[PDB]
Amino acid sequence: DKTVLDANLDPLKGKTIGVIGYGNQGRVQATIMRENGLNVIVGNVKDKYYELAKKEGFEVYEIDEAVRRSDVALLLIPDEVMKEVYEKKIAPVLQGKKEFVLDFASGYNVAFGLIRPPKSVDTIMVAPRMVGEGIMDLHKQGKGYPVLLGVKQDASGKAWDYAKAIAKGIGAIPGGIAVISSFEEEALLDLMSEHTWVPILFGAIKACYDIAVKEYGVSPEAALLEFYASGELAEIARLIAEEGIFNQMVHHSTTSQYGTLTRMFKYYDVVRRIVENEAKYIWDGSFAKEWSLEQQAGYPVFYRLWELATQSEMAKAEKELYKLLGRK
Amino acid sequence: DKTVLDANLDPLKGKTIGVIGYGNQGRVQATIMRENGLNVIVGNVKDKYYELAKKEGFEVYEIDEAVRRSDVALLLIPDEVMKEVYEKKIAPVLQGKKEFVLDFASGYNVAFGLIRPPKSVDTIMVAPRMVGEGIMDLHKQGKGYPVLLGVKQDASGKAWDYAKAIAKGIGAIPGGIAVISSFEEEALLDLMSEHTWVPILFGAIKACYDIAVKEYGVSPEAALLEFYASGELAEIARLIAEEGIFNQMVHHSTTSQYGTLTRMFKYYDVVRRIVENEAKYIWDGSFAKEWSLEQQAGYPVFYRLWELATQSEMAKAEKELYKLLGRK
Amino acid sequence: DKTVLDANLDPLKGKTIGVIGYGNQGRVQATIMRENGLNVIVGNVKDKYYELAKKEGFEVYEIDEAVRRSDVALLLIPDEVMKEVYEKKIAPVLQGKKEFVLDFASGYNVAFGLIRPPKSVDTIMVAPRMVGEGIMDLHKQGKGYPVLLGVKQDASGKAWDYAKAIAKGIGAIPGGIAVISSFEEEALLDLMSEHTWVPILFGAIKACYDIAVKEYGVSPEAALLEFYASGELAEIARLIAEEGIFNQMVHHSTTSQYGTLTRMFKYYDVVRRIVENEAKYIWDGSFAKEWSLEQQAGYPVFYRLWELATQSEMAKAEKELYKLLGRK
Amino acid sequence: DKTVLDANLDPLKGKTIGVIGYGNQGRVQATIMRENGLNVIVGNVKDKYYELAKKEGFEVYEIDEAVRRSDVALLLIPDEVMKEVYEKKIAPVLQGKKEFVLDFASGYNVAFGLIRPPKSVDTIMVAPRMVGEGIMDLHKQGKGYPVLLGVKQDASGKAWDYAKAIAKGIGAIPGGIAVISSFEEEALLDLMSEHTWVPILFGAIKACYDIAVKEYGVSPEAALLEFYASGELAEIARLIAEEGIFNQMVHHSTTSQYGTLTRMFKYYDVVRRIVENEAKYIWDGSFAKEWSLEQQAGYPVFYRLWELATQSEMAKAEKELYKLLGRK
Ligand SMILES: [Mg+2]
Ligand SMILES: [Mg+2]
Ligand SMILES: [Mg+2]
Ligand SMILES: [Mg+2]
Ligand SMILES: [Mg+2]
Ligand SMILES: [Mg+2]
Ligand SMILES: [Mg+2]
Ligand SMILES: [Mg+2]
Repeated sequence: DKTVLDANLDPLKGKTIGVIGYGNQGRVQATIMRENGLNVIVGNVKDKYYELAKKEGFEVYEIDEAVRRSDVALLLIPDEVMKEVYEKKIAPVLQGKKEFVLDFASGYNVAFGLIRPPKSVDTIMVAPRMVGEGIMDLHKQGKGYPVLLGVKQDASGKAWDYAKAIAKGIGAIPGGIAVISSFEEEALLDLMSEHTWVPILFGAIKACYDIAVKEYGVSPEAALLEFYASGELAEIARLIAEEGIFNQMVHHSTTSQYGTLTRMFKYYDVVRRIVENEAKYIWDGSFAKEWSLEQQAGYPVFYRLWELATQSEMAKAEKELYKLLGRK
Repeated sequence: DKTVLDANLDPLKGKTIGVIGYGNQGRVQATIMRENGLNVIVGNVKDKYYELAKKEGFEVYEIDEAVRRSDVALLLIPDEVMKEVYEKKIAPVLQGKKEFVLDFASGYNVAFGLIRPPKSVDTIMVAPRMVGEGIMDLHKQGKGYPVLLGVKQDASGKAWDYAKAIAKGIGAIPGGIAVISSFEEEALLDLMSEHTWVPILFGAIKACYDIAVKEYGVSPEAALLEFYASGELAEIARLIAEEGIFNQMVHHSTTSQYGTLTRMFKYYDVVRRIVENEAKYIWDGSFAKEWSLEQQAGYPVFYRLWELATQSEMAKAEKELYKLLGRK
Repeated sequence: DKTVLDANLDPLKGKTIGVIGYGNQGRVQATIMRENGLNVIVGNVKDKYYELAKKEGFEVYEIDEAVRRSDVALLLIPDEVMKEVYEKKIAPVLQGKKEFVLDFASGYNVAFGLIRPPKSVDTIMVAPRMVGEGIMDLHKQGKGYPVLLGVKQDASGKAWDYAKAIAKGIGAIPGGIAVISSFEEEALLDLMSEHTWVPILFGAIKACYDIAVKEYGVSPEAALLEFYASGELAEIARLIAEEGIFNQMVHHSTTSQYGTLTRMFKYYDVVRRIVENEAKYIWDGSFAKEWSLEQQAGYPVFYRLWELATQSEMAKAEKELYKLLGRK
Repeated sequence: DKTVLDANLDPLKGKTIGVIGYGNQGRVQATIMRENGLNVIVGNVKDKYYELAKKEGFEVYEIDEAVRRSDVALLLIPDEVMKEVYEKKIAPVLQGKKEFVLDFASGYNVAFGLIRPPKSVDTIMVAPRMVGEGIMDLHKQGKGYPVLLGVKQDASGKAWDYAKAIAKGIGAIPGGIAVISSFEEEALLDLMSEHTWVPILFGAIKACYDIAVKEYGVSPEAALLEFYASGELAEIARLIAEEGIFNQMVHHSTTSQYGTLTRMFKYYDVVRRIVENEAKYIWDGSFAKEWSLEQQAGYPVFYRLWELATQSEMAKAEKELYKLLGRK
């Protein structure tokens, strides 16, 4: 298979590594690889995070100054402001560099060409598949966790080895796994979830509520308990994560099993259509354009939709209810 | 008719002419009108082209400094960066001008309002219909060549005479012809080709290849020889340029003639529909918006499509083949 | 792969070869294989071509008399009159033959069953992919060129070896290549081009002209210069043949690239449909019937369409223009 | 206008004229131009018509022998067997001719390319618009009648003058008129009537009968009297020919006028569609192919449809009725 379970750690030994950004991923991975025996500096703009970063024992300079001292840089910052940070501060210093390894956690800005590093650089990806908080919950146990790897540009014949070395340094392998993939195959996946089954789920729940209340005379206080105000969803999700998606359904009643299976096979093509459309929209580079242009215009649609959703009937009722259950 | 075969050359005699840009068109036309007895300066930003330009005997200043010394300016630079060059460097000096003639080779930026010169200026067009390289191949022979002319703004009652004078200076007439037209009628035409029959041709060839290989069991090495890897296309194009489009078909077999004619009349309306749609899209100013916005967003779609086309099956096979024929 | 680069020449040495027909292919290949050390006779009906053929040093008899002296025959005559020539003159003599190799340049009449030679014969194909004139332009340079090969009927266990021997004799390999294929895979390809992208191209150009003139007020003298009366087409075709189809587009402006790519991917399915339909029409044997029946009826449709095309508006305008440019 | 009322008669004086065929048109026109002072020979194959032809005082030879003695030939024979008569007998002699005028009454075989005379010949048309019988009914009165004229090929600069001379010789002008037109504009018209309004009329009558009998309980003996077994139709046709198409309706009742006008404007587009389709079918040369192929196959469809029509219910009833009225 394409699965890597463990690999060597030598190429990073002797070099210095700069961790750009000290958010969730930055903090965690920085700490872990400081623990695995590697000299690390941190680069950040001076605010709260800078205080905490220098508190935890890391020597900190400005971003560009950190890029100069480093043979490897990890850009662990949001994808929404990385472009400007790169053009302003990193790209010049980088033109003033020799043999550089550039690692990312997301492939959005590179897959779609918004960041185009030079040829003297090894361009790689090491993408976790976690919230970021739970990686420490799993690290103290000595457990690994999964990651995706990719190489966009190789000028050293060793980029894959550097990728695996990083994968080990961050503490994902051994114990977890590491899949080799592309920048594209990562952005595509990350976006497909956000565009296909999450919103469909939310809309279906909303529609169930609306229909039940406005057509069958149900009370708002009752529909919410059944549809999402109860913790049935998280339970089912846990059983999925642990026992398996279909095997999870054994613990339910046969009536439920039958209805679920029948209707799953009944409405399958309908959603496959949607998924096809959205995946095609992404692969072509259209959504990136949409999103960049909305940023430039001032986020009007974003604003209006946030207002509509929060000022909906279901949300008002949920507010009253949570106010009543005591849940904050 | 509207066709002009030769005209006077006096209005440009006594004046100075500045040639902004020294690319293909710039170099050629600059040289020609230096040869036809006119004092010429060149304006360019300092790089390789500046070296060659001063080498060939032209006195060169910066752009703005050239606009100051000139009563006429020819903006022979790409349409993709002319807007900024105009707003930064030319428009101020031009506000500090008196009686100025402004000539373009393309009407894209003026037809759609991206460049709006003042009223003290004569705004004209002189548009060649060549690659640019072959104009010298035709000049040494004393041959002319065709051009289009247009006037957008007249403040001197002599703009057409200036246009014809330029047409002669560049060496298009006499021997060739000069059609009088609009900025709009030039942009429209230039874009219609790029949007209607070129891409349709390419897609049809691609589809022929795909179908033949994936449905009738043909080898990739064979389909390419028939469809485009042979030089039949260029031959047919030459016969079209010389003998005529339909008369060209005499040299082929009657079987070919019959099939071609029948299927040409069969599928005519289908493509007429497409051409209508695209021409309407252009006339309204929508494509200009599309293209400007893609520039502002960072060329994501451009990037992705360039990748898809080059990483297609046909392209890989063509690479192997050309590698085999010895053709580079 | 299936590609053959060079092979032996022995099986043809000791045998005699008759070249039926002395047109373009006949003349060229006859001369070449006379030069490569093979005894050759020529068979033709007595007219101008017979004079030239006996002039160039070939001994000539009537067709049947040439088939009698020959162990191999090359039928290099039009596909439109080969059927009668075969039934009248060749098939009888051939019934009076022993061990015969029959080679064709086109597979139309054999693929569709219009010519069905007996079992005592080796039926083969050697199909050039050139105009015929340029093969000499490439021969004096020692350059090869590509061909397709096929075997329809083998009664000697050596038909493929004979095919490769012929391929070498005609001077295609070495230096070029030789693909092994079928009679069907040759007729199909030759006809698909004549039915799919050539007529689509012509109709699209015609539609562009008609629309521009009758809906946007453009002059006829101007549309023609842009669409086909200029030599841009042949240039693009040459760059395709040499540099590659997509790589060719680097030399153009980014505006052109963007529009072309977008519209190519936009209108792809539309033409794929057409190509599917026409390829299916061919594979089934329907077009052969259509064409044979039109021959029998007297070419009325052919006639009328030739009239309509030549008496069209675009053609009249093109006549006036070419009359004006000086181009004949 | 394009209308010719009378013209000169000199070019035919001194020449000899051969009238190929002695049917209706042949007999009539031959006689008339013998009366107008012109030497005439007749060419026909030897049967009944030959007897009558030599009876009426014309010297008769075989076809080819008549073409040899003649400077002008009129091919007044059916369009269904003219092709073979031309290829066998006329075309050879004609290759052995010098300065020849070839006249036709119909343009079917020339418009669609089934007969292609050489360049040494003046190819003309003189097309009557009569049954042929009534031309004598109009000649004794000194009345002219209308004809159409056309020129397909001119090699003498006098073809139109020859056409008008013929028009006068046949006795159409003066008194009638002569319109100048094309071979195409004659075949098109002659066929459009046979394909559009004649069959539509017949089918509408048939449908009226069928509906009335099988859905409203009318007797067959009654429907026929109303729809066509009475002479109302011929009366209306005469009033049309004489008074005018719309003015004809004054003699009818206002109820009839109102219904007719309303329904005429109501169903106009429906039939315009049909007429468009059929005219396009003709202009392209498709019907000629259809008809030629049915001839070659043996007239199966013709046969079957003749059977179906005659063995229909309406026809049986009409037979009984006519048997009853005494009308034969
Ligand atoms: Mg995400
Ligand atoms: Mg995700
Ligand atoms: Mg362009
Ligand atoms: Mg162009
Ligand atoms: Mg062909
Ligand atoms: Mg071909
Ligand atoms: Mg008729
Ligand atoms: Mg009629």
